[PDB]
Amino acid sequence: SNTIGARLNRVEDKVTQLDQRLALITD
Amino acid sequence: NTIGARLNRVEDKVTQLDQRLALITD
Amino acid sequence: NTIGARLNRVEDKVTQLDQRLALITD
Repeated sequence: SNTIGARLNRVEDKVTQLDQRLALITD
Repeated sequence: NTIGARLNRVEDKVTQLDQRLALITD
Repeated sequence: NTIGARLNRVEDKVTQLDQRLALITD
């Protein structure tokens, strides 16, 4: 669960979530 | 996609997010 | 830099964006 690839999965999901929050803030 | 491709992808997306937030605040 | 360093950096940038955005919206 701590390889580059595993940690990449988690950061990808968080980025997706942040992109959605930012959509509520601006274009 | 491959780990290499996905790492480039996220790095550039994070930059994009930062640029979009910056246009509004900071 | 190395793949590990790049991932550490992107994680770092994401934490920072997360905290800023969390002040603005849930």
